[PDB]
Amino acid sequence: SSRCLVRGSVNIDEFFHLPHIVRPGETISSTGLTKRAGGKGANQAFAVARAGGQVELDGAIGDDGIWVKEMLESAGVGTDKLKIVKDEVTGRAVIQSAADGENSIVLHAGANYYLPSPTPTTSLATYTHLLVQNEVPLSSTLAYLTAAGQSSPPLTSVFNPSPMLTPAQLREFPWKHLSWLIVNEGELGDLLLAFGSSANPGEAKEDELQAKASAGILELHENDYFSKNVGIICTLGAKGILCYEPGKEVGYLPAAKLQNPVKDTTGAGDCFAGYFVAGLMSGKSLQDALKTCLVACGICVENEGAMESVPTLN
Amino acid sequence: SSRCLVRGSVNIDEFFHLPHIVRPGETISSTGLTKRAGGKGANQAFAVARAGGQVELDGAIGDDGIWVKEMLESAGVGTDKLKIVKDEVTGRAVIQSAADGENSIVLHAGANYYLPSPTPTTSLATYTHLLVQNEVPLSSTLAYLTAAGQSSPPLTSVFNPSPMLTPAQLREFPWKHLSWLIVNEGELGDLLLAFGSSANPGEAKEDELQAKASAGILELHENDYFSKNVGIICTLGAKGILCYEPGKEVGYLPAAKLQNPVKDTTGAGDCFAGYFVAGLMSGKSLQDALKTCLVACGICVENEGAMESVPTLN
Repeated sequence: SSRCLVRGSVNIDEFFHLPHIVRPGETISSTGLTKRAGGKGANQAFAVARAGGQVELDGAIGDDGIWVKEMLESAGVGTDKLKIVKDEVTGRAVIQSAADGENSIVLHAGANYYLPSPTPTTSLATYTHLLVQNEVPLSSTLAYLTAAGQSSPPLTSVFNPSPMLTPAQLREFPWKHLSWLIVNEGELGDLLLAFGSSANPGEAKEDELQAKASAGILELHENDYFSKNVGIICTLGAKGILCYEPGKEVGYLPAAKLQNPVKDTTGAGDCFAGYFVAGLMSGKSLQDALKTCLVACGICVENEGAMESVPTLN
Repeated sequence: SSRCLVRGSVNIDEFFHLPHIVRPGETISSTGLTKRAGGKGANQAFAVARAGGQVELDGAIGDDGIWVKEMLESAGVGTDKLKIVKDEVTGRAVIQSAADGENSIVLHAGANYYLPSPTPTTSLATYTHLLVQNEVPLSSTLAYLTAAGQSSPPLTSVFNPSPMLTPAQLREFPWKHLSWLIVNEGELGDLLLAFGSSANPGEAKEDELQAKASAGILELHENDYFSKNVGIICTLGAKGILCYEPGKEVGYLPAAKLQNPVKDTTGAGDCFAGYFVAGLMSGKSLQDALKTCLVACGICVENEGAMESVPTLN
């Protein structure tokens, strides 16, 4: 019976609405501020739960984040391992929401980088799936992924390298333990660049992107810094997604058609990741799990919050 | 050219002098309090330096520990990676120093469990030797040991499991990356017990200890939870030390004869570990490196501080 452990972050997201991203030396007034529950770990756990999967979140908040813990619990996310740290604050994402631009995010780790003393036993015994990102200490992500890959049988592990790791960290990462890598085209280019390639699908034109990202996936598969055992999902925004299982054809799925104006894509990638993991856990075929993801995160981009806009299974 | 990285702890040791270790429910008055620089990482780094080895310490203190950082620097220990953490306290060891008993230690991790955000690249490029213990987050110790074992060529890594790991952590530890394990007879028994053995050299009589600990080393070598590539040093207190290289004879060395009354053995094991690593780095034969260790830590047990009593190379 499938059960997912999310080892990852919880953030209080602060959306500062701005005419443009602030430039060096500039002082600019936000037109509004919106606070929402967020964080790579909480967003993705919330999406697993909304998609119908059994999921637990392992991480830490401060006293000021208990309302996020309560939201997670009301969605069905298990929180026994979501520690409340005295004299610490919940991690924060300071998000500049530009009127006419990509958003920009500044993270403050806070409790997301707390590790309790002494270091306790963490068992993966009840879990079939692991979801990890990069908003907690990398050594902790590495430890959980290694434990997942060395279990008998190995867990299905899914990694989203956000925020991006340093090139040396990417080159030393234990890819052999990882079942699935989830990236967007810019993160795909970051890996290829760290691995000595000159390919960078993050720079392709929107018309060339499917082609360049597909070749980049196949190149990454063969790269000696990577591992041939890793499946790859590369999101291409509104231009769809690419899916690759080791040794197979790169598959392409177009994004679902929108039914309401695109509002905010924060956590739309997180929505996709949690729905993808829930699709892996459901016994669905990969093609069915991906089609459901596309409908879900399309709904998600129509609404405002990273956690609040994650749809239920429909 | 040999260079050691110590990834480990810094403690302010508080020695409370007491007639006996306080028992549950009891209130007892200490007769005196002595504060000294300590911690497994700092003690062992200090000993590497006093023994003549190039050594760097990677870890963290609070503002209140800068005087320990300055002591380390005056001994030649590199401290570029010894972070000073705002609004954090240096880790503490609360030591009950009993008149007629073994001492008892309560650790407070403090800055020893701090990890900076974002997680930076840590290169082992300049190092030939790694020394680790267990007073920092285990995931961090695991990460450094794994990086050491996967380097080209692998570093010589030396591990002292203090405080002891949980049995599950011991069974999952990446022993294959470890060059040397340093334990006392009770820690040897902890591993054997966690690995399903009924051997426990920690319970042997003082006359049977050499025999039982020797058999315990050979048993540990063959145990499927361990690794056949790990050399073992087992200290037996005043009864000497045992040394084992994979596939070879267990060697026994008696402790040096004392020239001043035994005062305090806190960090005497840490002294031994740093002198052993300095002996590995010096190009000395193993038998010569061990003989020097025995003279050094014998001097060390004659004086009061974990760091202060580490002798110079003589």
